[PDB]
Amino acid sequence: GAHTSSGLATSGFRTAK
Amino acid sequence: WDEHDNRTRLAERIDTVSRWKEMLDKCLTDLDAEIDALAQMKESAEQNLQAKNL
Amino acid sequence: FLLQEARQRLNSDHRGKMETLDIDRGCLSLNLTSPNISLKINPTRVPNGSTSL
Amino acid sequence: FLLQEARQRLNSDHRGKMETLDIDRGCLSLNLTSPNISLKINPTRVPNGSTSL
Amino acid sequence: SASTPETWAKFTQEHLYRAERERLASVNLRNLIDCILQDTSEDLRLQCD
Amino acid sequence: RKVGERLQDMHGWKSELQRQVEELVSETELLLAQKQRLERALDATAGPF
Amino acid sequence: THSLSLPWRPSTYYKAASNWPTLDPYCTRSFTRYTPDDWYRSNLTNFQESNTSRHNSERLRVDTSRLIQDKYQQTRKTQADSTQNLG
Amino acid sequence: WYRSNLTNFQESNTSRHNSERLRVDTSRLIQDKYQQTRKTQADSTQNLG
Amino acid sequence: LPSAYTQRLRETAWYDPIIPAQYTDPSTRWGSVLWKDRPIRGKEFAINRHRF
Amino acid sequence: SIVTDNLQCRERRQHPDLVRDCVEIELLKEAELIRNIQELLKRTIKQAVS
Amino acid sequence: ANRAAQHELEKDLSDKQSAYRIDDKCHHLRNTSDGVSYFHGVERVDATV
Amino acid sequence: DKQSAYRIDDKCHHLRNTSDGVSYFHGVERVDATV
Amino acid sequence: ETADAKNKIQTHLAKTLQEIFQTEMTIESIKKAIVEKSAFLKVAQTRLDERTRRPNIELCRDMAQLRLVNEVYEVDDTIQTLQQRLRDA
Amino acid sequence: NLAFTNRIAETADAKNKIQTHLAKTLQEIFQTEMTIESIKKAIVEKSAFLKVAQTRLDERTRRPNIELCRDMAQLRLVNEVYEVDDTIQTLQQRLRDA
Repeated sequence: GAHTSSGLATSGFRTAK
Repeated sequence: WDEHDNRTRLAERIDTVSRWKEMLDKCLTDLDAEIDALAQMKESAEQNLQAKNL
Repeated sequence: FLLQEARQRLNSDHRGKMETLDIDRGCLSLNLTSPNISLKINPTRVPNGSTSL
Repeated sequence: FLLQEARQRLNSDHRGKMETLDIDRGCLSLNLTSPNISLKINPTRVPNGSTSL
Repeated sequence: SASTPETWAKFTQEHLYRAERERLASVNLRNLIDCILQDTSEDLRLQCD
Repeated sequence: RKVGERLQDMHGWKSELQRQVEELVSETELLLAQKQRLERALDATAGPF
Repeated sequence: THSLSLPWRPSTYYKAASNWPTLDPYCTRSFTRYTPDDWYRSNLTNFQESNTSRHNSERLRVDTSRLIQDKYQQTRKTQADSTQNLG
Repeated sequence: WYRSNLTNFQESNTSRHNSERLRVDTSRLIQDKYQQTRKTQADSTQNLG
Repeated sequence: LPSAYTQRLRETAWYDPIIPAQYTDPSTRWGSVLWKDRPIRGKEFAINRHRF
Repeated sequence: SIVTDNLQCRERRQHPDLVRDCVEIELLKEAELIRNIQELLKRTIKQAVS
Repeated sequence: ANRAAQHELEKDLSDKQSAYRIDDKCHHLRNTSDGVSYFHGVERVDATV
Repeated sequence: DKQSAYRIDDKCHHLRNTSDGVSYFHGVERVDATV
Repeated sequence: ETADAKNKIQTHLAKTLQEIFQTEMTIESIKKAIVEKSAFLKVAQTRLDERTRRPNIELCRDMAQLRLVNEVYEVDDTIQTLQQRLRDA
Repeated sequence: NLAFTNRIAETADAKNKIQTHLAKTLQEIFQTEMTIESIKKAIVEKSAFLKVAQTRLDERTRRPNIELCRDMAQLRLVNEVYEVDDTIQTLQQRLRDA
């Protein structure tokens, strides 16, 4: 169901603009 | 005795299927290596394209 | 993209090889003594997937 | 009775040899840039129970 | 930098304190081993007698 | 003068860490002897049974 | 007795405190310009730490796969032989 | 022959009311911990905002 | 079956009080060493130093 | 692969027009949506064999 | 003198803007956020001005 | 006697992983009264 | 008295099987509670780690931080108590 | 302004292969999560095997006065119990290191 137990460590990164 | 000879045939099949799995393992690892080595070359084209941008 | 295609086919084939090894080794380890020895419903049953050597 | 005693003595000696193999393989596995290495205290030192070759 | 002087003294002092706790645990264990060995030997010899 | 007094304060901590290392290694030697005493007692238990 | 240190520089304390969690807090309870050599030394140290941590976790993965396959096969064979003796 | 029977039934019903008390206290603690931790998470979101 | 379990099967006590024999075990009995390393950043983490 | 390629592609953009436009937030949503989809497909694959 | 005070306010503005970005990303961090991982000793580790 | 031994070892043998009769028992190692 | 003694043992056994089924369900519920509290620790400590990367005066001894320390301590006591409940069950 | 050209090329290269290192780190974190999940599954499976073996032995040991017999299967079961104990402890050590 809802992935409430697993957390991966990443995203599609852009910092600040 | 028929039990023993069919045991031998089945162990032979274990050997052959293990041979095919061990033969595909190298191709899997090499494809990982090849996609990484090709992905570096596009990054070389990346930095060359900005170096020709200026 | 082509390298990704070939990687996916080889990964599926490798997983299939692991599955057939994992079931056939237990079939070899079956003895005269094991509990789950039984008369099955229909021996010499060729299934719907007949894929020769 | 005497064979039981000889088995106990050989068993003690075998314990000693596996422990020596353990500690020497670890000391070989040390190399540069390892997290355990440190300037130790009074090495080049021979303890009380040290025996010769 | 990395340390206030009081922080550095606390680091060394806690290391010494935990080492001293382990030393006293070792002394207590040695006394317990003495007690166990003597009592087991005496009980076995009384039963053989 | 202040660098010298820093050296003067840090010598005590160096010596104290040294002292605790020899105390722990001597105690470990005593406990490691009593372990071999226990194992020989176990073998001499294995006889009378 | 802390002081101004009007740019605050906690990076070395963060590295040391992550290596050892038993170092108690560092707060202001009651120059200022880096060099190009420090620039190069800092980011090369960051690259070296990344490579070391990556290879540690990679080698542990490579060991854990064969470990768990071997232990699975060993425990399965132990169960099968015990059932054989009871039979 | 009676004194085995009475002890058997005594150990049975003792194990039962021990387990029933265990199960009801377990469900109560699960609900308590769930609501408390959800509450303080909401407090965390509030103070960050 | 191997021999230590057979001499356990028989009558008199010519067997070991400790059940796994050292010629069968992977590891030492009562062996005090680990080669335990610590997490320090940039310096490697080596598992199974005893089997190098 | 195509989403990460487009995300890395939009970093060649010259500094006036290096923008956080309508495309960037939708590509971020695309990446997270694709990963959620394939993680949930892995979990229902795990349910099936059990 | 006017140029000096204007530059002081501009560097403070840069500090507030970066801290705003940090606290915003901390505020929207929920569970199932796909950005979390364990951290050890952070409950004790602090620099604070 | 022997019927009891046969049925108790029959059900011990027919017990298996993920069977109904399994339960976490404790301390079976240190007890042995075998004659 | 063999017949009604046997019937008494049969009733005891049937209800015992029932109660063991409920205790096993209790065990699995405690396990689910444990793993969700672990995820909550993960979220709180990742937030506290990312928060302390601020600029120089923005490192602030806020009531948010003086609450996050009690957050981590309270979830530690929660997971400790639930582990104790698992051992008792 | 040539000094500025030097500095911008220098910082841009720093940016770029910082980005490369970040990508490799994220992929290795993914595979670390999958390995620790495999470790946890292995631990619960070995716990199930321990359940089965020790239930078999305690069901066996209630036998009558004549048939209290020291068969080979009893010794095999004792060895199996301590073998799976060693297996379980090794799996927890690998879990903590990962």
